[PDB]
Amino acid sequence: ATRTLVTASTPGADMTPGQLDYTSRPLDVALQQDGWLVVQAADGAEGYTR
Amino acid sequence: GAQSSEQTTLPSGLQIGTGVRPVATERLHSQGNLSQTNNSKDVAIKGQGFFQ
Amino acid sequence: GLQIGTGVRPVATERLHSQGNLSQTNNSKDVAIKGQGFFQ
Amino acid sequence: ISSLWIAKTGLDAQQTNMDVIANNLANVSTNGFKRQRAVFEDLLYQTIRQPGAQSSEQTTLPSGLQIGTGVRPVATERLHSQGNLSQTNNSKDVAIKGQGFFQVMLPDGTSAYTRDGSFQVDQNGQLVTAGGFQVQPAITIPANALSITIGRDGVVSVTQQGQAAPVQVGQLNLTTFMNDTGLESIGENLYIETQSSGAPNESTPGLNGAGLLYQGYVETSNVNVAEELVNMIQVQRAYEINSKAVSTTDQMLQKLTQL
Amino acid sequence: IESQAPEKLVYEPGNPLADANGYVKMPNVDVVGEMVNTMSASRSYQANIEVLNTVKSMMLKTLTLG
Repeated sequence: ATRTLVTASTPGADMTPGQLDYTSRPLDVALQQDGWLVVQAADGAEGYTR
Repeated sequence: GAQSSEQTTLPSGLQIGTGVRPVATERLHSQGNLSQTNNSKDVAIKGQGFFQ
Repeated sequence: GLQIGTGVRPVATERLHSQGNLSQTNNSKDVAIKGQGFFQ
Repeated sequence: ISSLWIAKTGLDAQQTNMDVIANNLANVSTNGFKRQRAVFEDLLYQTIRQPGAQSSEQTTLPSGLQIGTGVRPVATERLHSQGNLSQTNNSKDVAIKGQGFFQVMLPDGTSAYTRDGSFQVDQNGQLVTAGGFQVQPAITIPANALSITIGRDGVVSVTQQGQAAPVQVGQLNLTTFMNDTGLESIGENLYIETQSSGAPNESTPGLNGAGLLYQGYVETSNVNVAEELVNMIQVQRAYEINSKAVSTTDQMLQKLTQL
Repeated sequence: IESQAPEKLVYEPGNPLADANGYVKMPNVDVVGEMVNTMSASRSYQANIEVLNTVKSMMLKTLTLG
């Protein structure tokens, strides 16, 4: 068994929080290290975002 | 697939992005400063409102 | 572990409600309050 | 390639160091800030050939190959030094001389410790910090208070219209840790305890190695711009050197694959 | 057979394959060695093909002795 094909693959993601800037807008929010805002997706099932 | 956590591995899914699009352009309706022109027919609005 | 910063922002603005100096005006209707309190 | 996989770590380390320097410069005018310094550490080394001894009196070089692996940031230690004192003349400001932090109760029940002395009275009279977080001993202040004074050992007393004598309204103790460096820092200038530091101990100011309290002053940040600039310059130069290394290895790899 | 040379390992605690120290192991392949192996294998392949061709021609020519 010599031939060994290679296929690309992507793990889930990287959860390092990004840099945040202060725009002083009254209702702009930034989460904690592992925070997630819940929204209602188009299909109806809830989803998480930042 | 289904790893079942039998051994420490990583998922093998493959998803390809498509790009970025401009979704919106929003104006920050804050309160600006007041400049004094000493004119007799200039009006500055304090708060929220618009002339017609 | 280690922690990385992100910046600084204003949080509040406080007024110093101390006692101000008085200056004479000779006007019988000017009233300066001494101590605590506000006119309604 | 090992060259790329090492220079990537080098550039990441320089980027994190630059971020730390930028944060230190950014929060310079804030009250009660202790500067940070990030320390790096080299990874393990792999030996490909053992250093075979000769001992033949030939004065030969040791023939042993040992490739490096890279560098990682191991910790970012903060310097808990006593900063300068700036006067705000506000009667409800406390500056700590020595070591120790006030205890502040977070909304979720837990307690966080802070050194920033800037207190405002809430609607109910409890002494709270700017941001709504209140002090755990819960000092109360009555209405129609002529003047508020805070002692040198954390005794807070107020004077009424009469009685010709001040009446005490509470006590302001503070907590100390065995290793204040090992504290995890969250926003609103809050420090919380981890396993690195010991269990906090509470004491009145002036006892058990707890600093005194001065009224009307706040503690400025202990940031040294004269050294921050030098660190920035060195960071930039190291970043450029690593970029040159990446360019060189890319050029030689391209020459390899040309044929 | 797989080589017994030590394998390169990099510091990436994020990947689940990392061990207790965060060192994830990657293959150790000498790209120059592989390129030279490819070239030498191709040259030997061509040489053997040519040798076979010459021997076949000689056999076919000696098949009609006389």
